[PDB]
Amino acid sequence: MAPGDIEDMIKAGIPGARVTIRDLAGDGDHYAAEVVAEAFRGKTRVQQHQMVYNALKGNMGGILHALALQTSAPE
Ligand SMILES: [Cu+2]
Ligand SMILES: [Li+]
Repeated sequence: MAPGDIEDMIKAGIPGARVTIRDLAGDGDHYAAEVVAEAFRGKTRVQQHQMVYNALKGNMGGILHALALQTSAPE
């Protein structure tokens, strides 16, 4: 996945989301993502994270450990 592809996939799959991606260790391998989306309001963190995994569509190997997640509804 090229730089920016994680963010692109999240925003395509969760329309309206605000996404902040940081590359842990600058390593091109493990990342952290913050995703803020109205569709998350009232959902649990487990339910919100499920929506993010869905948006990546299996394109990121090892996503369970390789994409550390923070999610919320807009403030
Ligand atoms: Cu790994
Ligand atoms: Li990284």
